[PDB]
Formats: sequence, structure tokens, C-alpha cells
Amino acid sequence: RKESYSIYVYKVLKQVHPDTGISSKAMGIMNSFVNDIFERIAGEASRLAHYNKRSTITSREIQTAVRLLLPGELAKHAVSEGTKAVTKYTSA
Amino acid sequence: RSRKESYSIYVYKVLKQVHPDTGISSKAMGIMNSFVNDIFERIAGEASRLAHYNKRSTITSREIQTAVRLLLPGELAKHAVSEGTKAVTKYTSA
Amino acid sequence: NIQGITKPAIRRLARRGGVKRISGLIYEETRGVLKVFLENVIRDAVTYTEHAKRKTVTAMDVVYALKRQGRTLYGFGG
Amino acid sequence: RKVLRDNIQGITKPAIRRLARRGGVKRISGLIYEETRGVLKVFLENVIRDAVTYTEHAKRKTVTAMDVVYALKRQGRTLYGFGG
Amino acid sequence: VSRSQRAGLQFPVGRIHRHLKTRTTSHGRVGATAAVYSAAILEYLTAEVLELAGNASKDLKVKRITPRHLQLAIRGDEELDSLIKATIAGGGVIPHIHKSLIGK
Amino acid sequence: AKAVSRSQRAGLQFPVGRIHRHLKTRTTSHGRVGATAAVYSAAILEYLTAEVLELAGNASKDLKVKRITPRHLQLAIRGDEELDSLIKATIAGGGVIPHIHKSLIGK
Amino acid sequence: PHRYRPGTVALREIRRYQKSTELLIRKLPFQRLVREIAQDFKTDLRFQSSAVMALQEACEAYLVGLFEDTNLCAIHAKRVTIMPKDIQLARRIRGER
Amino acid sequence: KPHRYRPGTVALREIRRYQKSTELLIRKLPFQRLVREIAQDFKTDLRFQSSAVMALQEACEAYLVGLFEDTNLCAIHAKRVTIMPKDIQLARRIRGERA
DNA sequence: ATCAATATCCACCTGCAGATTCTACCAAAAGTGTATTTGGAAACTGCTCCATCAAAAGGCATGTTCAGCTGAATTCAGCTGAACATGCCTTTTGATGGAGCAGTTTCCAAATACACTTTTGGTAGAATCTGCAGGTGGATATTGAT
DNA sequence: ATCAATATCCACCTGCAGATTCTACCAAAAGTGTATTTGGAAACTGCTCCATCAAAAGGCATGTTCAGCTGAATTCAGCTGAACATGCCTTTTGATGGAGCAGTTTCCAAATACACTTTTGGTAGAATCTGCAGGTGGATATTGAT
Repeated sequence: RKESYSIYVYKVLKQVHPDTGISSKAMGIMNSFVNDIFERIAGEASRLAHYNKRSTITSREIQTAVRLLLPGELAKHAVSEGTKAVTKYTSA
Repeated sequence: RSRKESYSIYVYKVLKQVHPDTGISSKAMGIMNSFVNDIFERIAGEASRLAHYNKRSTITSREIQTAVRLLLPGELAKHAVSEGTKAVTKYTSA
Repeated sequence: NIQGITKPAIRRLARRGGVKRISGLIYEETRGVLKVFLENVIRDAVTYTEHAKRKTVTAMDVVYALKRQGRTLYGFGG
Repeated sequence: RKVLRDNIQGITKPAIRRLARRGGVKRISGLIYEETRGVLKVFLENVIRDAVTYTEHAKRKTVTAMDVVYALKRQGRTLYGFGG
Repeated sequence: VSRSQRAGLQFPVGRIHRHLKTRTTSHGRVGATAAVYSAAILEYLTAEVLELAGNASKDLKVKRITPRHLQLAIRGDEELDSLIKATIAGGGVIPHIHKSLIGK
Repeated sequence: AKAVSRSQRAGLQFPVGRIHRHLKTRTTSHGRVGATAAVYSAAILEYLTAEVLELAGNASKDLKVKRITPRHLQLAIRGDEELDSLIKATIAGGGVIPHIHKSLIGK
Repeated sequence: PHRYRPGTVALREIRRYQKSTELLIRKLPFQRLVREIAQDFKTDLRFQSSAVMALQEACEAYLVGLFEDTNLCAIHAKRVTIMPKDIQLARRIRGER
Repeated sequence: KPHRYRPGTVALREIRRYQKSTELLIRKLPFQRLVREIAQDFKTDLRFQSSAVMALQEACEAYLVGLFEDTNLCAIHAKRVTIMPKDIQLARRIRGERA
């Protein structure tokens, strides 16, 4: 049976917009979206480690991969979210 | 010391094979190296994905074959498939 | 079969594309382009089908073929 | 060292003409030279910004021809003949 | 106590890590936090699209986000349009007619 | 028993062993690589290298020179409908295919 | 009786169709064409209904995008009618040729 | 006479001249200097392998020459012979570099 | 036409910058032998796919009529190419110092690999409810025309 | 522009059904706790190779002039492609029952990964070899004036 990000997309929707719902065709687009970006990031991060002769994909590769993939204001805020989630996770 | 692997030996061999009189300049060999590594990556790239889409941990001659049909156009694909099938069967027989 | 893709339909497409006046020769021209487009995409899709030893072209086989032509499509499994 | 400024004008009207000659262009309007310089800077920036991102990630201080080669591949302008 | 909850995210840090292992490479090791960072980012971008899409449905006076809205949110934003040159199925195009075609 | 290179065993000039290794250090995670995947792969790289060198070498003949240069590779590649499509890379040193549109030519 | 000047209904169709999102090729003729084409690569094939639907979507996206670029080549030539030489130019700058 | 080639005659010689050769068309030093000005304005105190500056010039010239061919097709299509910035913008839009 | 006036060839010529071959350790490909999966190979089981039938309702095809667009032709201001004079600043030949890349080690922090214990996310029915697509009737936009 | 009459469009409500959301429990994974394992950090250090400098010379950039011809107006009519009201055929759509065949299984051979102990094939500089860059000079075009 198929994993989907459907659940977690819906959760995120209620945070930013607790009033709005999402149709299923459109929910399928959000899936395609998350998969695509995930594949783009992941791909870039491995390549990065590979160029620098490493074996492990650390958050340093993910962060650089993001600088390379996302266009600019999008890259700032995403890096923010990134370093935010990673510090808080290592405090707790 | 420290050594980078190349393909120049094997490109140079294949060259003698086709045009036994002709030589290759250094810059031109450098391009052929880029050319080989490029294609190798596209093939392995594609073959990797093919294995993923079919829940298959391993890459076999059968992946590489599909990878080549997807990447090479037309007449190049047909000849490449023959050459590789040929080499594979002759490798298992030997 | 390609001719079953009709003049009015092609007119509709152009309209969405922002087109106001259409030359009479566009209709034959477009079919040929649309046929080259489907030929290239299907060929890849069917290549992905066969490798899977299936007899059914799935929507994933198409999405995959499309992604390869750098014409990524969202809404059908990726 | 010395301040670097207005180096885009280092790409002279004559150099741009030669490039358009190889492009098989016969007549060139006067406004092209400044248009061209601007296109080139957008191109050069995007590539250099990416190369340098690969440089910083490797904790180097030297942009290598490998960095530029990878940077170009990211943008779909693959270059053969510098890959070492 | 789940890592997602620990990291402060809605997105599934654990399933993302297991997705990253089965990527790269043959000796592929995946850091603890790469899973979190990655997850933080998919969630941010998802929030950013859904934000604008919701706006596009409120300004059209409807409760349910459809693919049309997703198309309008994306094409109408310079950065998202740059990052997503996919085809949103059922999305349509931004209405827009060239001046010289308008009837004087 | 005495060593026989897998390349030899496959009737190839390209290095089956080194290519098998390059393949392992790629994909996926618990990625296995079949014995013959390396052999099939060496055969195509070798075939393609042959197809390009064949065309480049003819170019250098038409130009009365013994040594293939990047120009020659560029002519060979742009000249062949198949290869031009496969290889939309940029050959450093290449140049362009000399070509001028009719409407530019002196009337 | 009542006639509309040429270009007027045309602009209403543009406005109308840029507003909606349905597919604009008829469903069955399209599917027939897909199967006929696929028959030349493998025989007796079945398609998921959603796969035919992905094709038609990818396909109308494609053609619509291309009509935009074609129209731009046409305006560039100080016309208003698109002609096949505009489609050719558009497809060429794109490197599809 | 004194002898003047008619307008467009030397142009066609240069097209042939340059489509025949393969050397770089932009001067080496001004360009390297431009590459340094741009990297400088991105991350201070940076060095470049010599072949890195060269890889860049190769790619840029490759790029501009390719662009001028497209630009040139837009010009002919507008039934002209002179390229204008209007053409470059059309070529670039269709390639989706600005869209 | 047919000469000028220059540009383009195409050949022959020679030492050197750059190839092709010559050696010398080392990483890695090849030989085993043993341990472990894999992805096949039959056998079923549901589930979507194709193939009917059989209508009304679109939506396409067809022929007229003509507005208005494209293309052809004509003219001309002035932009841009060609040529020339001038001299700067790129190129090319060396050297020098030292930054910094890259090759070795030594090894804790961080990652994997079990082996279990819990938890959630995926299904498949249940329970609302959004908006499609359909009225009215009230300005709007369009086109003929005092 | 008002004065007409079409026809389009736009808002405001309206009622169910097709989808959405909310509800109900079974496993494949996500979360622990233990015990190795390993990679890529930190620390010296040898040593390419990058920044800088000098210097001289000539290949090119620059700026001007001067006028040829190109682009941009403008006008014209032939005729293509839009609008349209007409006529019917092919798409749509909606169960229906039959079945092909994707997708789970449950096994054993074939194929593959390990883990050591020789054994070459390749690589990095040495040592030799030589195509061809970049210089000349007259055939042979190619242009453009008269």
C-alpha cells in the first residue's frame, strides 16, 4: 500500500489556513511537488558528497544543495527553517 | 604521489582499431574523456532509476539495456544493443 | 486518426495560448508536431512498461517518460 | 590590491562583433553591444555564484575548473574538455 | 516520542531518513540531522505554496483549493514560477492578452 | 590458474573491471551490481567511442592532417544527425559548423 | 440580423478559454490516436485510464505553451496571424530542432 | 582608386573567417578581470585555477555565439538583416531564460 | 564586357612545442572459498480494463459573405559598415614567494546493525457539505446608423 | 456621441450529488537500548601552482569621416480566414458481465557479496620522436569601377 505525504500536507494546510480544505486532484499535485523537490535536493546532496569524496550525507550537504536549488528569498527562509529545526532537535 | 584514473589508454586503443594511421591531440583526448564519463553517468543514472521503479536492489545487464534504449537515439541504439548483447553472451560462454 | 484531432479543437488550444487569427495551414502543421510529441513520449513509456514485463502502460510509466523528455507533469504519482 | 570596476566594458564592441560573426550575423544595430554585455553578466554571475557555492562547501579558497564544470552542468551548459 | 515532534515539524522526519538511505550510495551513510533539515524544508515550501493558494481561493470566494488555484499561486509568484517549471495538470494558464491584439 | 582479464573474456578494449567498480560506488544503497552489467556497459562506451572516433578521423583526413583535434570532433558530431542529438554538450575548442543564411548572401 | 466584426468573437474565445481549465481535445479521438501510435512499439497493449489522461494533459500543456511562443514570433513579424513559419521558428529556438 | 568594398562584403568575409577558426574571440585579460570582479562581489579573497577562468570563457563564448544564431533567426523572420535588442529578447524569452 | 585592386588559396618548408613511447612501484583487478540473498518461477486472487449496447445531445463539418490583413510596392532619412589614422594595453617571456591544496596519520564522535517493543499511517465504511451548474433580471459591450 | 436593438456578461440565489471529511481497527515502520564499526575530523607537512612583478613590442582597440542601402514609413488591393446560421454524425456516458492480468505470496537455485592472498595492468614522470604552426610566395579567384 502506498505512502503519501497527503496526511502531512493537510496538517500544514490547517496551520497556515485552518479555514480552507483541499480537493483530491490538487492534493495529488502537492504530492508530486514534495516528491520532486525531495528528489532534487537528495540528488544534489549526494553529488555534493561525491565531489568531495565522502560517504555520508550530512545537513551540510542538504544546506548547500538548497542554496543551489532554490532561487533566493526562497533559499534564505528555507535555510532558516532548516537550521531552526536542527538546533531545536538537538537541544531536546 | 597521487594518480587520477583516465580512459586515454582505451580510447587510444579503439582509435588504432578504426584509423590505424591517425593520432589524437591532448585536448581532444580530454574531450573524449569527458564524453565517456558523461555517457557512463547517464547510463548508470537511468539504470539506477529503473531498478528503483521496480523494487529491485540490483542493476543487471537488463537494466543497462533499457537505459541504452532510453538514452541513445535510433540507429545508435540498435548497434549498441547488438554490441553489448554480443559481449555479454560471449562473456558468460567464456 | 491524427485527423480526428479536429480544426475546432486546435483552434481552442490556440485560443488558450493567446492566438487571435489563425492561418489555414497551421492545422496540418500542428498535427505533425503533436504526433512527434506523442511518438517520443509513448516510445519511452512503453520502454518503461516492457522492462516491467507488463502489458499495461501505467500512469507512472508516462510520468516517468515525461520526466525524461524534461516535460515533468504533476498530478499522477509524481 | 586594486579596485575592480566597469570590467564589463572590457568586452569591447569589436569582440562582440566577432562573436556575432561566428553566429553568422551580418548587420548589427548600435543598441546590441550594451544589450549583449548585460546578457553576458547575468550568464556569468549565475555560473560563478554556483561554482563558488561548490568552492565554499569544500572549504577551499580556490575556485577550481571542476567547480565551474559542475556549476555549468547544474545549469545545463555541459562543458567537455576541462574535466581533468 | 517522535523525531518530528522533537524537531518541531509536521512532516515525517523518520520516513524521510529511510528515504534518504535508499538513495545514496553503496556505502551511503546518512546523518541524523540531514533527515530533519530535509524535512524542515519540504514543510517550509509546502507551507509557502499552500499559503498563496489559499489566498487565491479566498480572493475567488471558495473554501476548497483546486489545481487552478495552485497554478495561479505558482505562476503569479516570481520565485515559485522559477523553481517549478513542471506542468500542473488541470491548472490552465494565466489569462493574458497581448496589447497589439486588443481591438482599438 | 592464470589471470584472464574480464575485458579479454568479453572481447573488449574497455576496462570491465574498473567499470564494475565505478558502478558499485554509484547506486542504490544496498545496491548490488550484476557481473554482466559491467560487461554490457563497457561494450556501449566502447562502441560509442568508436563511432565518434571514426567520424572525427575522417574529418581530419579531409583536412590533410594526421592528428584529431577538438575541431574535428566538433565537425564529426555536428555533422551526424544521431550524435548531435545525443551530445548537446559544448566542445571546448570546437567552433561552429560554417553556415550562412541565403538572405544574407550578396544579391 | 446581427454580425460581429472579425476578431471580436475571437477575443471572446481567448478570454473564455484562458479562464477555464478543461481539456480541449475530445477524449475518445485522442485515446484512439494514442493507441494507434503505441501499437507501433508493442502490440496488444492496455492503458490505465489515468495514463491516457496524463498524456492528454501533458500534451495540451505542450501545445498551448507552444502556441504562446508561436504567437510571439508572429507579433515579432508585425502580424497577428500565426503561420507555420512561426511554429517552425519557435520550435527551433527551443532546440526541438 | 581608392578601393572601397561595398557594405556587407567585409561582413561576409568575417563570417566565413570566424566560422572557420576556433580560437577565443574575447581578449583573455579583460575577461579574467571581469570574472574576478564578479566573484569578488560574491565572496571576497578568492583564487582561481587558470583553467577555471578558461572553462568560463569557453562556456560564455559558446553561449553568446549560440545566442546570436537564434537572435539572427528572429531577425530574418522579421524580414531584416540587422539584429536588434528586440530580437535578443525574443530569442531569450522563447528559450525560457526570462519567459 | 574588361581590367585593376585586393583577398583567398594551396603548396612547399623546418625546428619545437607537444605527442608517442619508454621504465618503475602500487593500487586494484583477479583467484579462491565460504556465507547470503535475490529475483526469478508457478499459482492464485481481486481489480480495473476492454467491449458491448443504444440512445439524445452536443459539437463538428459545410458553404457564404466579406472585413480587414498581409504582402507588394515606393520613398527616404539616417544608421551602421568600411577605411584610416593613432597609440594603448594585451600578450608573452621570465622569475619569486608563499598561500593553500592534498597526502598521511592518529581516532573520538557519530553511524550502523541488531533485536524488540509500540506507534502511526493506510485502508475501507460512515457522515456531512462544497459548489456545480442552473434560474432571473439587471447593466454592459458591441455594432448598425439621425 | 446619443439613439437603437441585439446579444454578452455579471451577480445573487438556489438544491443535490459527487466528492470530501470524519470514523473504525490491523501491520509495516518508526522508536529504543546495546555493541561495533567506521568515517572524516584534527594535526603536521611536503610542494603545486597561483598572485604578482617587470618589460618590450605589435596586434588591436578607438575615434573620425563619409556615404550606401537598410529599416521604417506609407499606400493599395487581392484574397484569406472569421462569422454564421445549417445539418447531421460521432462522442459521451452509463451500467454490465467477462477476463486479463497486475500484485501477493511461498520457495530453492543462481547469482552476489564478502574476506583473504597473489598478480598484473596503468599511471606518472623519464626519454625519444615529429606533426604542423605560422611564415612566404606566387596561382587563382572575387569584387567593384567604368
